[PDB]
Amino acid sequence: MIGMDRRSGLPLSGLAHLKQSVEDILTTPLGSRRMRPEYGSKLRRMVDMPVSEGWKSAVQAEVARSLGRWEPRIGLSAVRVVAVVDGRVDLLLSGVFEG
Amino acid sequence: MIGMDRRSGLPLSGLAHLKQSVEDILTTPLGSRRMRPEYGSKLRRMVDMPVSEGWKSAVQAEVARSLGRWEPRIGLSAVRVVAVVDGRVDLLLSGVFEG
Amino acid sequence: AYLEQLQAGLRYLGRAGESGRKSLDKVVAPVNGAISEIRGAAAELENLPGVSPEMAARLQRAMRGIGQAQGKVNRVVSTYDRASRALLGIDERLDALKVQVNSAAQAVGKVAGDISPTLAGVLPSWLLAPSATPPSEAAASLPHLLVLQPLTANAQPFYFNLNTAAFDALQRNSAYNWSGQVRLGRRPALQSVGMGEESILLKGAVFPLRRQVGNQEKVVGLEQLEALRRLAERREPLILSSGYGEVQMGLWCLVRISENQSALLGNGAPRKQTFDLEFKRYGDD
Amino acid sequence: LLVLQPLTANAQPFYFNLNTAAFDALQRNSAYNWSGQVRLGRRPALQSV
Amino acid sequence: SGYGEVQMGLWCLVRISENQSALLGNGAPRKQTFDLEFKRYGDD
Amino acid sequence: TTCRTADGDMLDSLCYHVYGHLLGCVEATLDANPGLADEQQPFRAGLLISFPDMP
Amino acid sequence: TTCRTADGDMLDSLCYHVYGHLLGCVEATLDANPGLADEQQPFRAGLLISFPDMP
Repeated sequence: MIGMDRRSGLPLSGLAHLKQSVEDILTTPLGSRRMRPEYGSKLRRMVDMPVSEGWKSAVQAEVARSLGRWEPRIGLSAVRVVAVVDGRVDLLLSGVFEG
Repeated sequence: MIGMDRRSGLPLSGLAHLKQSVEDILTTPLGSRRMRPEYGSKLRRMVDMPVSEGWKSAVQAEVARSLGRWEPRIGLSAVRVVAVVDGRVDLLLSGVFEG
Repeated sequence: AYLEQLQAGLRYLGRAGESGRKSLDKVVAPVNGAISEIRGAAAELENLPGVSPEMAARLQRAMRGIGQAQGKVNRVVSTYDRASRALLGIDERLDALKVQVNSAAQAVGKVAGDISPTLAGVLPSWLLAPSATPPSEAAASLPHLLVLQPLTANAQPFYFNLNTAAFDALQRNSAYNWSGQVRLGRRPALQSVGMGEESILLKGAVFPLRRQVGNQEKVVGLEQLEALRRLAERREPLILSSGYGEVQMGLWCLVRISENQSALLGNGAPRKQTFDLEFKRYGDD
Repeated sequence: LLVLQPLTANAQPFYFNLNTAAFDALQRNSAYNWSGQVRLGRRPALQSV
Repeated sequence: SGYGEVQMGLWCLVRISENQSALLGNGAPRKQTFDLEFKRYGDD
Repeated sequence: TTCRTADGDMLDSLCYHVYGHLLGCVEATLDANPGLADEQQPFRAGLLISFPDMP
Repeated sequence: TTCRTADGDMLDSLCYHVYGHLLGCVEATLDANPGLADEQQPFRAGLLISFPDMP
C-alpha cells in the first residue's frame, strides 16, 4: 500500500508508511478524529502517570488494542521500558510484521 | 421526567423529583392508594418494632422490594442505622442512580 | 359576545360526546347546536386588540376544553359501524368541527398567543460522557495477568491481577473442523470444512476480604466479580491482552460466568468466590 | 442471609437466617447466548442472540 | 441480599429437593439437606 | 434531550456520547437545530443542542 | 359471599382481598349492590356487601 508522508508530502510506500501508520494510532487520542470516534489510543490518558509495573502492563494491553483495530499488518511482540530520565520514559515498541 | 412537588405545587424535574419519588414509596402503606393495592412499603409495619440486627436486614430487604417495584431509576446500595435517640432511629438511605 | 358564546359552546359538546353511548340520533342536535354556535365566536374574535391579560386566558381555558370535546365526540362516534354512521350522516358534519374550532383556536391565538415552551431539562455535556481517565487498577503496582476490553473503545476495561480476580488455570480448547465422509471400500475421506470453536476457560477464586496489595486501606470487593457480569451483558466481543507470547489475541466474546460463593458472612457476604469464565473466539474478518 | 418475597406484595416473605434455613453455598450460573454459524473457509461467526 | 447489590431481579423458583434422614419414631427427621434452584424471571 | 456545551465540545463527539453511533446521527442533529451549522464547529460555551430521537 | 365492613374498610381494598385483583372487580361489586355507591366511601361499621362471582 502506497500512502503519503505526514510532513513534506512525499509518497512513501513500503515500511516508512508502516511506521507512520503506527504513530498515527499511538498519538491520536480517542474521539479526536472527525466521524471516527473509535480511533486512536488511550496513551494520552497514560501521559503523566507514575511508571509502576502495572503501568507497563496497561500500556502493553492498550497498544495491543489500538493497533489491533486499525493496524492488522503488525503483530505486536512487546513494549519495554528501556530508560528513565526526568519524566521522559521511553518504550521500545517491538513487533513482528504480517500481511 | 418532569413532575410537580407535593407541597407548594412547583414543577421540579431532575433530582428533587427523584427524592420525593422515593419518599412516596417509603411512607405510603400498602393498599392505601386507590385502585393500586400493590403500591407502597411495609415500613409502617416496621414502625415501633425493636431495633435488632434482624430488623435492620428486614428493612434493607423491604426498601429494596418497594423501590424495585415503582422506582427503576434507583439502584439501592445500603440502609444503615446511624444514630439512636429515644425511639427515633434514623437511616442513611444510600443508593446509586441509574436510568 | 364571546364571554357568552364559547362557554355555552362547550356545554353543547358535553351533551354530544356523552349522549351517544348506545345511540346515534342524540348526537346530531348538540353538534348542530355547536358548529353554527362556535362560529358565533370565531366571527366575533376576528377583531380584538388583545383586550386584557385576563379575559383571554379564559379563552385558553375554554379552547383547551373544546379541544378535549373533540376527543370525546370523535372516540364515541368511532365505536360505531360506518354504515350506521353513513345513514345518520355525521361523517360530513364532524369535519365542520375541525373547521370551526380550528378557526376559533386560530382566532384565540391571534388575540392571545401561547406561552413559550420553557426548558427545564437542559443538562450539561457530562451526564452522557464517559470518564476517559484510566481507573486505579491500571495504575496499581501489580503486572496485569489478562485484560478484557470491548469494541466501543471508550468503556472501562477489566484488568486481571491479584487485586481483582487473579486466575490460576487456563484451559484453551481449539478444535479444527475436519468432516468425515465414509467411502464404502476404503478409509473415510476427511475435508477441512472450517475452523471450529476455539474456547478459553479461566478458573480461579476471588477472596473479597484480602486487602489490596501494600495495605491500601481498601479490600478486594464484592463488586469485583459483578464487574465481569456488567461487562458481559454488553453483547459485545472483547480483546484479550496477555503479556507473554502473542499480545494481540483476537476478539473473544464472553459466554459463561459461574461463581461458587461460600463461607458467608451475616448479611450474605461471601469470603470466597470460585468462578470459571468461558470465552469463544469471535470470528472477525 | 437472603429474602424471598413475591409479586402480590402482601404475602408473607421468607427470611433466610440461622433460625429458618441458613444456606452455606451459592452457585450462580449465568450463560450468555452467543450462537455459532459455521462459515466454510474461516472461523465460525458468533452472534449475540 | 445485603452485601453487594441489594435489588436482585425477579427470580422464579424451579426446584426443591430435600434429603431428610436420621429419622425419629414418627418419621420426623433431624437433618434436611436441601438444594433450591432459581431462574431469573425476565421482566421488562 | 437538550444539552449545553463547553468552549471545546464538538458536534460529532456530542451526538456520539448521546446516541452511541454516528451513522445518520450528525445531520439529524443539524436538521432539528436552527442556526447550529452557521456557528463555528469548535463551539462556544453557551449554545444549546436539542438532540432529537431516532437519528 | 356477603361480607360486613368496619368503620374504615374500603371498597377497592375489600374486593382486592376477596378477588385478588382489581381489573373489572369494583364496578361489578357496585353493580350487584343496591345503594352502595350512594353511601360514603369511607364506610360505616355495619353495611353489607354481597360480592358476586366472576367479576
